Amino acid sequence: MELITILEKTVSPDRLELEAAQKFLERAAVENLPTFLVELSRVLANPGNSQVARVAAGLQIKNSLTSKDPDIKAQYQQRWLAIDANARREVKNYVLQTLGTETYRPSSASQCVAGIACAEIPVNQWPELIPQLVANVTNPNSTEHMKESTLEAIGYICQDIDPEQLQDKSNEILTAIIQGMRKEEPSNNVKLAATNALLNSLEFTKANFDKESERHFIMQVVCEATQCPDTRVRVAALQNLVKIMSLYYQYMETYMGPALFAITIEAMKSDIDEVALQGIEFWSNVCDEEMDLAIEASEAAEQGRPPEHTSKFYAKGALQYLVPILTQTLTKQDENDDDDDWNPCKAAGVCLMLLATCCEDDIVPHVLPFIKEHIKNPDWRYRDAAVMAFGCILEGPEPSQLKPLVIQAMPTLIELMKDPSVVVRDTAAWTVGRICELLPEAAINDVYLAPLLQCLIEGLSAEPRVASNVCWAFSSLAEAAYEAADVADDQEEPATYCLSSSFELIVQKLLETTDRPDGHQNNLRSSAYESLMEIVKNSAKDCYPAVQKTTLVIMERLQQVLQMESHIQSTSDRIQFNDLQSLLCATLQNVLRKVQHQDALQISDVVMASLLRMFQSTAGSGGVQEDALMAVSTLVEVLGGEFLKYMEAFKPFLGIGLKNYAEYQVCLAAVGLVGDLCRALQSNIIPFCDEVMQLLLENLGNENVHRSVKPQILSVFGDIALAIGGEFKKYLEVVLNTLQQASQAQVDKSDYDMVDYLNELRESCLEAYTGIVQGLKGDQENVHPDVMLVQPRVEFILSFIDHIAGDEDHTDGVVACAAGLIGDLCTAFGKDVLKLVEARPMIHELLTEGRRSKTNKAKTLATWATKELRKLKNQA
Amino acid sequence: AARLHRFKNKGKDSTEMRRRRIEVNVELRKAKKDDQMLKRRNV
Repeated sequence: MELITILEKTVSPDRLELEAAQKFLERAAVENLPTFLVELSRVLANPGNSQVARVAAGLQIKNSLTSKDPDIKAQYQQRWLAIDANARREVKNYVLQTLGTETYRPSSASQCVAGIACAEIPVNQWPELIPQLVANVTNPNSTEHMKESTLEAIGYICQDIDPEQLQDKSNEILTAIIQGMRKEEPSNNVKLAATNALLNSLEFTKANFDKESERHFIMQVVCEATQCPDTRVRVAALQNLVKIMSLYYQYMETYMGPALFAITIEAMKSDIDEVALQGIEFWSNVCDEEMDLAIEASEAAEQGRPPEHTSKFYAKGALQYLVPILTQTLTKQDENDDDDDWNPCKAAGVCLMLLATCCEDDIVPHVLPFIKEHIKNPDWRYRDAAVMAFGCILEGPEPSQLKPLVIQAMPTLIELMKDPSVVVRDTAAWTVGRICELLPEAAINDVYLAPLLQCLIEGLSAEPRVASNVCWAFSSLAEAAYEAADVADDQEEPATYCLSSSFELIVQKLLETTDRPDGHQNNLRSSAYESLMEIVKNSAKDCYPAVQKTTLVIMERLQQVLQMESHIQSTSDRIQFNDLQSLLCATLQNVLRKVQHQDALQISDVVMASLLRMFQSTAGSGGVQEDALMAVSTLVEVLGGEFLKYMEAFKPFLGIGLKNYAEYQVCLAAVGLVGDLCRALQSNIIPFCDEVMQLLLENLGNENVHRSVKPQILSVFGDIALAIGGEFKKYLEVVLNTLQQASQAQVDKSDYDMVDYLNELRESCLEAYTGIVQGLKGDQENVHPDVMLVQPRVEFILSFIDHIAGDEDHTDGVVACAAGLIGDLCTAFGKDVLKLVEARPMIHELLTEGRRSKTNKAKTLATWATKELRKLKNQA
Repeated sequence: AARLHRFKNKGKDSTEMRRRRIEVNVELRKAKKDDQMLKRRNV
């Protein structure tokens, strides 16, 4: 039956026809890919076919050739490259002739071309594509539709396919796109399609980007495009210019003066949202890359080397024009303001923040008059502008130069705190929160502290859109109280603080706002609790009964947590269920770290039962169960040697904990938790060591797990030896053989992430080797005979660090833990290793930078090692 | 692209809080670990 009828049906509004057509298409493509694709290409190539059917065929071919999931794309490429070359060429010709025969504005065949080329180029089965497209572009007889279809296909090509496979054939494509970029083209559609294509292709223009003439011609083309009356071409050329800026900051100095900056400011001055927004985006990208180059210059200066790239302070020279227009457009707010939609106003705000970061102290004289004049205007627009600018420019200059202004303007700020206009109140709350976050010295002022604190205290009862902001302001005040309190009252712990004088007042109110029905709005429920963690943290010794009281309250929430296992009705409800558990589980460990051991004993029993049940109730959604076990671990870090009463009801829970083998995150803490048990249970884990150690090798054997977990298994390996001492003899011979392979594993220097991946991998190797050495050695007696079992392997380990000593990536941690081996082995053996180390000379230079390494822990192990050799040489 | 994360206080999401909590946890664990190692090895 006619497949054109299928194409018509798969666009008509009927679910049954859609699913039936999709099933037929998939079944026939799987059964007979070549014939089906040939028939589809022949059908779509016919100009006389209905445009709807042609679009349907194009989208179906795109779906068959490409999809969202990368692995499905890869397997479909492998399926496609196995088709015989005759049908390949036939469909190539059919799709090539299809373009130019469609009245549709976008080319449905562009997606098909992209899909076929996706595996054509890597196998190089379609080398005539570039000359074919060049001829299509250069043909004078070519019509609008043919040109735009070719341009769209080229854009999809340069968008989807891996950039490396197009490296060799870039020059002619760039030549074709530039020849098709001539402004003499009467249709704007061709210009916009070419602009989309080139902007999506810039990732490999370096082949033709070097030439001065080509660069000038391309830039003149884009500059003339920026003058086109059509605004879509305006925005396309502006985005293209933005991406050039993001790519080639080195050379734009030759051209900033003539055209670029004038076009950018003209784009800003436009009343149209899009053009102005693109101008903001361009200048913000300039700002960000100026940050990156400033960072590079700082690294070069501290290193003494000349930086690879050099900046010229573009924003420093442009701020004099940037400030007034940005400030003016800051006032374009709307009464029915929203936050889900990006607007020119918030773009102006973020751009102003970035410019303030870049210019340091060169913004204050250029913005102070506006805020000073418009902080008191009767209309809320200009007051909003002034207060938001005052908040946004808060960073960049040193606090000392800003102190007089903030200290003399704070009364005005608490004045605008109270005005009935909601939007200005919201901005005022944000400003005071940020002013507390950045500079605390001005926030601490009893002349103003009590009135402003009271004001925000009643303000938190208002709508959530200000409640969340004022809650974070409370949190900011909390860590400010910390930072100025640990220096004010005592060092080991605060005894009594000024904010703490009203601590009982604020804390219960946070519970009230926690129970607000609108807590879901503006993340209020997650607002108080995060603020709650910090405010409970700032518990001076006089606040102890207060924090005991809220502790007496919190388990009731957990007692509540026991009792809605039947009200899970929606995924969002389950999501909110999942969200609530994560915060609550963090709450105890937040508060359990600042209580008394005796006070922890009574709550320990009820805590365990609550934690016992919830690990199994939520079998699915393991993300929250990640937070569970470290919360249980926190009990171990405080309960200590009284925790042994629960292992008999903990071992199966630990077993199922590591029984996932799918998610690394759960085992990430699981290997940590057992590592935490050793530092507390000490030698009492020996009966339980057999079960976990056997389980541990199983995770070692399974290679399906990620690579980042692998160092962690080595992390627990070292410490368990210390906990059990010499009992590790039974499993001793196993680990070195397993560790021999991982240590001997090596890779090239291509990807930095795996270079750092091996860095922590070798790092874990070193600490594990120390742990077994320390465990077999004992505590106070001489070297135990248990160390002889690893003696033959010490030379190979010395060779492993030799290769690491030859490595060039390096980090403070890598060298530091490296020093641990020599100190441990020298204590372990002494004479036996003196000759062994002397065979390798590169260790002597490795310790030289150890003395130079800035990290104290690096230095300590560095000096720990070197002094050990000295006594050994002088021993004999 | 969408750089909204620097706007207002939108940069406070549950995922961000989770990652902050776990990184503070890992620094605490590391500090305890090398503390114990330092006391038991030598001053």
